Amino acid sequence: HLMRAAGMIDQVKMMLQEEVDSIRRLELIDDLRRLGISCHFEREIVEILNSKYYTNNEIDERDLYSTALRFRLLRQYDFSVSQEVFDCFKNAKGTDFKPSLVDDTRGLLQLYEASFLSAQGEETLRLARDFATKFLQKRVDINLLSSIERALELPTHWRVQMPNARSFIDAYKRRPDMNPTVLELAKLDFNMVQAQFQQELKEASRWWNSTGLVHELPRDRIVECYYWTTGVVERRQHGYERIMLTKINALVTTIDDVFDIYGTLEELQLFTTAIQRWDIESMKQLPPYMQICYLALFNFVNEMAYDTLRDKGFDSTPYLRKVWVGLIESYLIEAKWYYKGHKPSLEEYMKNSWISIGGIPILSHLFFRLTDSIEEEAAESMHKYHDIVRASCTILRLADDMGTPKSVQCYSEEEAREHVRSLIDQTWKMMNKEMMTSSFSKYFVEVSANLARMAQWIYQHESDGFGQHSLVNKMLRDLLFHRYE
Repeated sequence: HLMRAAGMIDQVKMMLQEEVDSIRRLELIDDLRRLGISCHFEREIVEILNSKYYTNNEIDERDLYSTALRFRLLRQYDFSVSQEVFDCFKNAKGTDFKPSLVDDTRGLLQLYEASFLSAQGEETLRLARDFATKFLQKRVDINLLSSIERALELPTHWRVQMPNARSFIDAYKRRPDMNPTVLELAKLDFNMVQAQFQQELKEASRWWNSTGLVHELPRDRIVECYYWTTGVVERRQHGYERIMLTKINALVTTIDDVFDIYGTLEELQLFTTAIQRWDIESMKQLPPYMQICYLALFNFVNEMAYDTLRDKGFDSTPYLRKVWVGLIESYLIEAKWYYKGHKPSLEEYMKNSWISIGGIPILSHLFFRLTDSIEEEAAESMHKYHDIVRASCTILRLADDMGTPKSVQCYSEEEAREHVRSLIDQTWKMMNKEMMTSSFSKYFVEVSANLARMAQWIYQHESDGFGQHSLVNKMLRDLLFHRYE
């Protein structure tokens, strides 16, 4: 019922404006994001945060729960707020958080969640994580217990939106204080977005069929390839971008298989060299299966370049060539390691593996799509590569490896795992720092962060999301094919 939908929204808009409980206001704001329906209210939410929390703050700076929630939501919406809001909760010595906080469970939970919005060098936030994790982990609301276990599994700041919405809706409908309208709108809305995803999916499948690659390269993966996009590209208007990202995923995965499993080193040199030339003459050198892999990629990329030239009067060909030769050349570097018996140090491995994970083509194509006016200085900055890109791809790579030379192997023990986990922590802090200071469009900063988040989603619980009945596959079907009843 679209009539029903339009009504519920205006209602919810009204609660936002009318709620005089400044704590319950933040809660509603947080709930809307997690339920998947914050887009309806984005301008309203920002206005409220700006006029009542960022200024004219209504929150008791002496309350942990409130202070932490305000901190997280403010940083989430790119408002500046210092880590010092937490000084008030630390011990006499200032060295750690007051022991008396262990009794404030919901307060500890929000402190934990808030700590992940940290940039580098925010010691007070590091103290918060350690303290709050320590006193949430094992301990004497059925709904609170539930929130906690999920947070320790994956902090909200690391969670994608749509692919997580169902589990939140499920939890939110079990909360005594939940709002029937908000719920109804969450479910109806879920189902409407699911319908949109299904069309996009059908169009991606049509494109995949048209390549004929399944017949030339003995199979359909394209649901998986699509599923990634529901998390990387959060905004609803961006249906074209999700379909596009599906193509990229499919082309990257296909080519990765060629380098990792099918092609001889000689063929690999041929392919890589063709990609370097980035022309049609190179078709001469390639064996049949590579001619059609090459030309499928070539035509896709050149079509994206045409669209950008037509729509934005900017020639992106030199940048897209850069990222695709960079990816392919990283493949070949890795392939050559085996033949040379070369065993890279972690430093050497990382230097290559944040490029070989295949996130640069994703971000590059999206940069051009999700930026209104392209300036040369902007394009150059992103293709440097900008630290935000390096950070995104690094978490993507680290998350992938922790799913399975590799990161742990290049380091194996629990200790190599601990080292990787710490690298992921250290990189998210770098990511947050970049998010606070970016000149790139809001949409692009989002996909940069969401690519990283989706990798952590797909490979959650340090497992391989697509290894039959993965608990991600189940989620995949629940998001794409099963209506929310």
